[PDB]
Amino acid sequence: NWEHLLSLKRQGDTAKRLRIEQDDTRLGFEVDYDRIIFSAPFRSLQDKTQVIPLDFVHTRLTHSLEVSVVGRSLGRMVGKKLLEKYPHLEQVYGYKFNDFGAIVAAAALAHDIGNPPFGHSGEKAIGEFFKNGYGKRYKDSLTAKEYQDLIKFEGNANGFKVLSQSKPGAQGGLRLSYATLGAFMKYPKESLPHKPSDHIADKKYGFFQSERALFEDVAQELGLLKRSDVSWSRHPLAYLVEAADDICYTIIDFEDGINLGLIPEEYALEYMVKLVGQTIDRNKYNALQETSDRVSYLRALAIGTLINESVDTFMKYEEEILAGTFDQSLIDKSNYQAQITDIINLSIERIYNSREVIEKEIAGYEILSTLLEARCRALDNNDTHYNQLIQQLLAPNEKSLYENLIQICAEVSTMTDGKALRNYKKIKGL
Amino acid sequence: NWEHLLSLKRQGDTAKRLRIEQDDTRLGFEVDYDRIIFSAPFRSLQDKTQVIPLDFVHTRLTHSLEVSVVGRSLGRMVGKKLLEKYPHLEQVYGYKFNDFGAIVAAAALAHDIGNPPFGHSGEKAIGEFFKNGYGKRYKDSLTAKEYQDLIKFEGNANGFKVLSQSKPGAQGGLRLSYATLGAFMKYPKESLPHKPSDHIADKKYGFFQSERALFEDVAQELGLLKRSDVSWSRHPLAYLVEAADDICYTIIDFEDGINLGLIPEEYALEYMVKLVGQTIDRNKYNALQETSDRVSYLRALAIGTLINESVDTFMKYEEEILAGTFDQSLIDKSNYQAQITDIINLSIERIYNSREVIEKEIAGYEILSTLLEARCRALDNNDTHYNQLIQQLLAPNEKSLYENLIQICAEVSTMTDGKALRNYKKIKGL
Amino acid sequence: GFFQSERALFEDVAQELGLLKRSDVSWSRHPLAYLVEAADDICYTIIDFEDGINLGLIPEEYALEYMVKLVGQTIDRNKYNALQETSDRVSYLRALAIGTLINESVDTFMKYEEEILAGTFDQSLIDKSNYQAQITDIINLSIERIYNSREVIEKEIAGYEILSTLLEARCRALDNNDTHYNQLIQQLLAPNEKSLYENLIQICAEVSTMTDGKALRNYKKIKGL
Ligand SMILES: Nc1ncnc2c1ncn2[C@H]1C[C@H](O)[C@@H](COP(=O)(O)OP(=O)(O)OP(=O)(O)O)O1
Ligand SMILES: Nc1ncnc2c1ncn2[C@H]1C[C@H](O)[C@@H](COP(=O)(O)OP(=O)(O)OP(=O)(O)O)O1
Ligand SMILES: Nc1ncnc2c1ncn2[C@H]1C[C@H](O)[C@@H](COP(=O)(O)OP(=O)(O)OP(=O)(O)O)O1
Ligand SMILES: Nc1ncnc2c1ncn2[C@H]1C[C@H](O)[C@@H](COP(=O)(O)OP(=O)(O)OP(=O)(O)O)O1
Ligand SMILES: Nc1ncnc2c1ncn2[C@H]1C[C@H](O)[C@@H](COP(=O)(O)OP(=O)(O)OP(=O)(O)O)O1
Ligand SMILES: [Mg+2]
Ligand SMILES: [Mg+2]
Ligand SMILES: [Mg+2]
Repeated sequence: NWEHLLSLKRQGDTAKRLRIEQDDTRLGFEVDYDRIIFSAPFRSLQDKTQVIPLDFVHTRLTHSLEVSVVGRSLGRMVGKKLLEKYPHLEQVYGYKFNDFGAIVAAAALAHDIGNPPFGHSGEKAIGEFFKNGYGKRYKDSLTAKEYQDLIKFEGNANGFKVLSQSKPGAQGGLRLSYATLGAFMKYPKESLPHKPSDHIADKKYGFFQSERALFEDVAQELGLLKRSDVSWSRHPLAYLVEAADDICYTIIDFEDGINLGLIPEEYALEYMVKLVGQTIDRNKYNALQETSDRVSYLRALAIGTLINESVDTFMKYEEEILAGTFDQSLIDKSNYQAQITDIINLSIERIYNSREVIEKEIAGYEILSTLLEARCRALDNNDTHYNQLIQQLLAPNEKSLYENLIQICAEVSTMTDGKALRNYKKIKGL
Repeated sequence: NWEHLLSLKRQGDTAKRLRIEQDDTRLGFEVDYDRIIFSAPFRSLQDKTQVIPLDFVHTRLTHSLEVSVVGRSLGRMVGKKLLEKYPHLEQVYGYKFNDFGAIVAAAALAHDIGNPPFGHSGEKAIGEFFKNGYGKRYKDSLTAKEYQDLIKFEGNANGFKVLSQSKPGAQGGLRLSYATLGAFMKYPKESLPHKPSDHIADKKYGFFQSERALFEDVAQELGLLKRSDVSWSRHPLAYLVEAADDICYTIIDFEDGINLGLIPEEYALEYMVKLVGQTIDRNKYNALQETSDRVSYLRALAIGTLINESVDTFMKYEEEILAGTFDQSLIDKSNYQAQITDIINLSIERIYNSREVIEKEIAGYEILSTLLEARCRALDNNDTHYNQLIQQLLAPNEKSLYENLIQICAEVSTMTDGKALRNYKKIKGL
Repeated sequence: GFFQSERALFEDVAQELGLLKRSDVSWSRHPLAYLVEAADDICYTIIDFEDGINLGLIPEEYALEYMVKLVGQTIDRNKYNALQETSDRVSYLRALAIGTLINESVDTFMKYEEEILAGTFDQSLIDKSNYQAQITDIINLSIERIYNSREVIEKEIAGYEILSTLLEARCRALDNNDTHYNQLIQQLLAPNEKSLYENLIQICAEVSTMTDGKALRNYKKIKGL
């Protein structure tokens, strides 16, 4: 039922928080966007890696801004078509098509807020620290599920924890709406069992053990269908966010590789022909001189056509998605797949395998390793003077072993690229 | 008349572009936001100075994002109250309160897009280059007005030029709506005469001589009242943007100075008492432990109360503002002024006069000086091999002397802090 | 080819060798100078091409397309295809082009022996060879993408500035050898009685003697950096 997925209540509330008893000046979903914009974890995203660590190449903030726009455009179309399909939503409860767009934009904006620095290599380094490092010492003292988290550290779970972190005086963290939290969650399941099927929603997990109760409350309120260990079904707005995010990195990474000197414009024109086919003006395209304008022009046309195709695909499978039987994404069920696959393969071949990227990944790999081992050694025995010095420097701000480790991981994931590099250099006296 | 200020036509159009003949999925003012988000000058803002050149301190992008939100909140309230006052706007033309919010947000987002690097010192360096530098050689070859621009380089005129820059194949630049352009312009006058009165709209100028025709067309379409040399009256949405922008830097700069170690929390609590008076919960305030949460909490309350007071002040003087007789801003006509003045004075005393800020300003001062003299020497005589080398390096991409100089200034203003520093170091072999 | 301070030495060399007088003094080229010029020409044209090919500024498609007639009747396709890395193939092509150009240059020199010895030959040996369009295309591509790279321009500008300051400092030191700073510069730059023209030419020769790294270090440590 759509009347239950669009929940407006927040943590610690006791009233009903009806839609028809609210001012349209500042909607509850818009307050979530305002809170995320002014947050400190969001502001720290300006110094984090998209593809090339450490210019005119995108970072983690612009990426989010772009996704926040595309997903808003997708969700607004989707909400308009649902209201067209379902008339009782706009007659009894009082919903409008802007609500879906606001929800998807709010979910899209903070969808990459808990990722560790140095991009893809940071999570692998954190996971390998507890497997082939000193962290293996803690294997015997933890249960199977907790050890699974630690050895398979995820950005989605860290983002959810950042969004819903309780502190003395601030209960619930940012205190976002339950609809936004439901749309933000992509893998509504625990860390075990590991990949029990080929479904799209069970490849990874979405929350730690310390946040099981909060997500259980969110799921119970939203009405997500139980599947099994606890596991639920995906929110359709999560599908929209995923599709928007997918279109963005695929196109933006392609064009970024094209301008930086690693891919020729011949591939740009050849691989993007059917996407920009019945939307282009050849006179305007030929009138341009610089390659950047042409690439932007193509990028602009591909994004529009992919947005329209994704909306059509979502409206095709509405009953299956709402029933929880849909086992794939929206991009993979689109007509244009060979070109997308070719673009992804070319980016993997020539962008992700460049020498500078590998060097920076190795450096981040080493830096995170030493930082984690230093934090663990400081935590272990808080007796020596050096350990006290490390505690005063790294973490100057009573809990069990599993919470202590997860807080260390979260603190490491909070630092930016430049801050981590400076800390690594000045802990070594360099 | 409000039916004429909310113009939807764009440069090069020939139809009417009526409001009642458009899809509500993607409004014309929302397309402006989408275009500005994906633009390259907007993406270059992530590397530009707010207060402290070259962390958790704001840059030029976050500042814009914050203003884009506050001004959107102000404009949406203002549009709701106008429609309440004027019923024929929503009955014949078909306008909604979201239109004003979208227009103000689009204007707010690109309001600081053409500012030179290194913040306040860059414009002063550019102006002094043509007065006490080599640029004085060009004084005799230019008219009074053109020389005035150059010696009084402005960020608003550069931003307007960036927004409305015509290129082969792309006529009109981003091609924004005329309402957004009108709301973006803060000083609708030429560079001469210099400060003819004490009005708020004639302290500086807003456009160069090369963009006089475009702004004349925009003004003629919008319906701005003629005042005089050409000069017009301010758009009320420009007042809203100005108030939003004012509240943001005053509060965000204050809190940034508070966390960086230059201002004690005693001033934070003492100077912010009446702003957060009848909106605070003492139990929640005392429950917090870290100073950052308390400062954010106060910042959150001050922004809300200032937003409400600014909306009330704008609605108080609607006839005077629309008639063009209003000679002040909206913040200066508010009850809370002594606290704002004290905060500004403290920031001037201890934030803007720090040793690091002065050192960075001097460095930027020197770097821009050498870059401008090198560009001028390269432009002058394009005969020697070194000059050709400089032309190939700095500007690798037929016009008169005044356009050549303004393009050089725009190109210098395009570079970021890090890019300019690297270019200065590697032109010197360092 | 020579300064005014070495006119007598070259006059003696020319008188002994027997070079034909043409005019101000001027003589005719030695044929061995033609051979040296041709050898030097073939080397930079081929070595610069291959160096641009390995550094990441030129695709192997141009390497194979522009070098087809040079390596035509000297190549073994089985051996060429058996190679895997691009460096071996480029070396292999470079090896074949150098040999064929050497043979063609020798043939061209032996064609015009009387004209060269009589001093009426007005061109080089490479420009009088059958393979010229490919050479011109290679040179144009190298000019377009190797000599116009950003790093090359930046380094040229840096060298441009460094030599300028070094020359002005040396001239200021030479001019008035009275002040303490001038004596310091003389002791540093040139620690080892002549007219104005010889003094300047010796300064130029001393500047031309320094290497890239030595000049950069001297420029940095004269500025206190
Ligand atoms: N429908 C869309 N919704 C959201 N973002 C979009 C959409 N289409 C494109 N984008 C992205 C990529 C575009 O370069 C940019 C601005 O869109 P827009 O100006 O409407 O497209 P465009 O450059 O193709 O214009 P036009 O309508 O003249 O073809 O935002
Ligand atoms: N192997 C790789 N090496 C480097 N960068 C990569 C690699 N794979 C992907 N990326 C980059 C491309 C994108 O710009 C960026 C963001 O993608 P990301 O969100 O991490 O992927 P995803 O969609 O598989 O993640 P998830 O399912 O965890 O949400 O990651
Ligand atoms: N009315 C407003 N419109 C836009 N931005 C606002 C507004 N009020 C505050 N802001 C800014 C500063 C706030 O810290 C942030 C989020 O606002 P919001 O969460 O509504 O305020 P708050 O923290 O005071 O909450 P509360 O309603 O519980 O008092 O955005
Ligand atoms: N003297 C100063 N030195 C350093 N920073 C300053 C100074 N004055 C103001 N700032 C900073 C504070 C703000 O964070 C930042 C942005 O203000 P800015 O937009 O330049 O001012 P303004 O409102 O006077 O400009 P304008 O009228 O040209 O639009 O400038
Ligand atoms: N005739 C030559 N005289 C001098 N140097 C030469 C000559 N031919 C080629 N070179 C250069 C480029 C060659 O890679 C390198 C070694 O020559 P060489 O081994 O005889 O040629 P090659 O690799 O073509 O062998 P092969 O005789 O098997 O074809 O010296
Ligand atoms: Mg993403
Ligand atoms: Mg501003
Ligand atoms: Mg040589």
